[PDB]
Amino acid sequence: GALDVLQMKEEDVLKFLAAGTHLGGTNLDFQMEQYIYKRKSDGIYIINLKRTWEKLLLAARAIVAIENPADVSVISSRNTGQRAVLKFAAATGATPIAGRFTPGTFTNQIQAAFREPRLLVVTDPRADHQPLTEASYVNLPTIALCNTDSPLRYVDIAIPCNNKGAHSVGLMWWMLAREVLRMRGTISREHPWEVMPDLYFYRDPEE
Amino acid sequence: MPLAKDLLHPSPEEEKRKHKKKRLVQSPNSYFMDVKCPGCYKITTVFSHAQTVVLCVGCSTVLCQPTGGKARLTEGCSFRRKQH
Amino acid sequence: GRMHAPGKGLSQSALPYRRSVPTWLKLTSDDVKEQIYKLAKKGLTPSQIGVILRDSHGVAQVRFVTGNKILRILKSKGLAPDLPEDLYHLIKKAVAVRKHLERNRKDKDAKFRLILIESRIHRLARYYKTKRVLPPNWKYESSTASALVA
Amino acid sequence: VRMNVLADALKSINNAEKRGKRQVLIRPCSKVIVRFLTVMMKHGYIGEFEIIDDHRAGKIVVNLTGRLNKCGVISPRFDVQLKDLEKWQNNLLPSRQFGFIVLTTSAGIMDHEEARRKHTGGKILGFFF
Amino acid sequence: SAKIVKPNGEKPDEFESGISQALLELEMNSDLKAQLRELNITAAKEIEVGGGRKAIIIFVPVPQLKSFQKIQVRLVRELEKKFSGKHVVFIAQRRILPKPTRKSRTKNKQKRPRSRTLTAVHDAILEDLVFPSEIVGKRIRVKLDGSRLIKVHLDKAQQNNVEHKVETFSGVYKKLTGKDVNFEFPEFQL
Amino acid sequence: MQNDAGEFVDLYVPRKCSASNRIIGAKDHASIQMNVAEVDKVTGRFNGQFKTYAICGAIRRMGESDDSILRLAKADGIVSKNF
RNA sequence: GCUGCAGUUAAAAAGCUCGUAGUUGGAUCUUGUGGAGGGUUCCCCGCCCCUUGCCUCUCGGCGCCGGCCCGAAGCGUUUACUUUGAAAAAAU
Ligand SMILES: [Mg+2]
Ligand SMILES: [Mg+2]
Ligand SMILES: [Mg+2]
Ligand SMILES: [Mg+2]
Ligand SMILES: [Mg+2]
Ligand SMILES: [Mg+2]
Ligand SMILES: [Mg+2]
Ligand SMILES: [Mg+2]
Repeated sequence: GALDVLQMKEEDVLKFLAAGTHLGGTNLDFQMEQYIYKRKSDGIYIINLKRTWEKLLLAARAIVAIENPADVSVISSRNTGQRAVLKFAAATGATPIAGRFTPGTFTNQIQAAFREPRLLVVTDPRADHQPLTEASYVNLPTIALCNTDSPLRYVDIAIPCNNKGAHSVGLMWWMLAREVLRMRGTISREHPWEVMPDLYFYRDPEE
Repeated sequence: MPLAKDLLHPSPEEEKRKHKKKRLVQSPNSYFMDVKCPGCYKITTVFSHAQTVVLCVGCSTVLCQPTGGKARLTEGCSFRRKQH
Repeated sequence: GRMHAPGKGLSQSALPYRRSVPTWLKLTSDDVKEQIYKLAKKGLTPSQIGVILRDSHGVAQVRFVTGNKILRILKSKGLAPDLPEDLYHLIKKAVAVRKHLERNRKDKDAKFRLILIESRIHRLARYYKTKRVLPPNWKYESSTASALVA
Repeated sequence: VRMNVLADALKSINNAEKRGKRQVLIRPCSKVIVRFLTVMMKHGYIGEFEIIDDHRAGKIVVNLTGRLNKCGVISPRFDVQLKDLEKWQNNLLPSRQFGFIVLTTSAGIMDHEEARRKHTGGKILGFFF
Repeated sequence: SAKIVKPNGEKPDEFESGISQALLELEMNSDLKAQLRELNITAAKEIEVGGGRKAIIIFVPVPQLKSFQKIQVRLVRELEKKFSGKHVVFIAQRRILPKPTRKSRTKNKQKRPRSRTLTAVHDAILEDLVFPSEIVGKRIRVKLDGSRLIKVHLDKAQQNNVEHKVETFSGVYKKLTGKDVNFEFPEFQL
Repeated sequence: MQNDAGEFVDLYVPRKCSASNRIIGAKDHASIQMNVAEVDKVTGRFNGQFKTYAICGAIRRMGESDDSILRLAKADGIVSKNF
């Protein structure tokens, strides 16, 4: 937003640079060109943070406008985003899908997995292409976290970030939960949040 | 292809990336420069893409060499781009 | 789109929009004209005069300093050659090719390129005769053409 | 070569409308292009336009609405004489309620609806609908 | 001198001769003579401005023009502090001729050279109106009611000399020709 | 669409896309009606009124609805400037 | 197949290039308002230079208080184009 209550604070830029979310890929595509600051001395692109923040608050403003919280289905297929989507759906009452997608869940009126969402959030356009291709049949908008080499086909609100590393992905889902819960009422601003981002990170099997 | 690009007010740097003619209004990439021989002393004015051999007067009896592009000065010190 | 070649490139020059003289200038209109006459006396074609003036002196385009183009300047004093150098250089090249052709007759690529050069010569003489620059009884014949160059 | 300047000005406008572009650049500019654009803009098929002036023929930048459906040229400039006009606007135009034929008459470059209002034939240039 | 220095200008003129005699006066003094040699003029006029000011035009005979331009700074400041509260602009007085085909019936006179065309003189006027600024770009926006709007783009050097005068350029032009002009200093020098 | 008497003789008036001004047909199962929320300008909380945007299937298929919504929002104070 | 067809694989682009006729050919050379017909700028009379328009006189009918003046003579370099008049048997 244009305001000052919605502006990025110094405590969040440290969370960003600590998770590494500013660090892009090696290849750029001509649709993500407005989100890049400059290519490093070695071949890697820096993502502009102020632009990440504005696209993240636009996604939150798109999610808050849906009345029933339970038709904002969230999807992750890679192993890094499963815990994050499960915790995001818990914190704000969406319906998560981790693992395989079982094509036809959006367009098949027999299956027991058939639902009719009203939004669609997704971790990675290039790894969860089946939900996008199916959303392209039932008038279904889409929000997506994009790496610097993400194809922006059928996505409607791309959020630029490092999409590869587990810490980055969990931090982005945590911040998306923070800002929907903030502007819906609920956990009012001028307080830190009870949950720490590490509840949202990938497990990466332990000792 | 952002589908809403602005053609009338281009970038101050992306309009110097283009060809000399494909830009909005044509402009040459060449320039004129003051050159100093360190020997005799004048102010010879030389074209950047010379393609000729230049002498000062007598003295060094060379001041530039022609190439396939910008001419190179032998040891002509202090060369200044002239302006508009 | 090359006339007699299958290539196509844009290597032309591009003179600027500010058509005024450059605020600095070591010369003035009639000093340029004398500098032109001097080089014209030594046997330089207008193109050579313009390059020499561009490379060692401040004059980027004579026409912006003196009003007239170089050939009109050379004419208003009676110094232009009898035939323009566009045709002169082509006749010189055709004579050069025909000498080699007379030396070794097993060269067929030289035959082809000579045909193309002469096509250019004819297409240019046909236009120079329309503007009354050449007499209407002018004719490119190989022998008298070798005579013309000298 | 570029035998016809208006033809490629109109085809480059029309190739960009099919693509959703907000603006086009067309070059070279010409007297007849500016008049045809003014006729097409008076009705509301295009927005404002700007002329970029080099010291040569120049370039135009046009602001495209999404209202234009097709504009085009008639390749030889045929003579049209106020009785052929009905048989012309029954081939080129998509209906009788919209779409215009542009022709040059001795009173300027105008449309057919004004040509009959001023009792003048002329030469056909093109159409837009 | 001061009574014949408006030839083909109907020399007895209150305001024109008023500018004249004072101009020729501070010319005739021995202050600075190496700058001028009592050059002719032909006309002058004071014109109003939308901003509520006064601007006087100096119609120079065109073969003089280059020699006026060689100064153009001492003369303007002197005549300005003499007529303080106004603005001073110089124009070289050129001739428009009717279209040879049809704006006036032909009688087989001559070819009507290009310099005497309407557009050529209308451009040379704008060249002379803003001399120290050396026009570097032009643009024309045709708006949604049929009227046009010209934009001139001048250097970012010689700025502080013209933008205080830049308001009166619009008035001078809209009074001479009839077009709406704007003046800009572009995005950046490129 | 009216007639000379004045009434409106039409089944319905189809909506038009907000990025390309082309109407959205009746069998375009790729067009959306994205709806974004408005905040209360002081505490940054949702309050009723919201904005709505339609995007056609074609320009959504060429990967351009992303940088089109960004422009429809920035033009309209949801983002003000300086994206 | 002018409106209006075809020539990668169904029938079909000369092996390739030059070239006279033929067909085609880049940009550029005057604009607001007073009254007036259609709106509240814009599209017959005339003003920033011209706006049928310069003239050279002459005889014929026209002003006015021997004198004063505009219409009448050339015509706007020409064409194509376009609008309008004239002149084109009936029968069908
Ligand atoms: Mg080419
Ligand atoms: Mg070359
Ligand atoms: Mg060349
Ligand atoms: Mg067939
Ligand atoms: Mg076969
Ligand atoms: Mg076959
Ligand atoms: Mg072949
Ligand atoms: Mg032409």
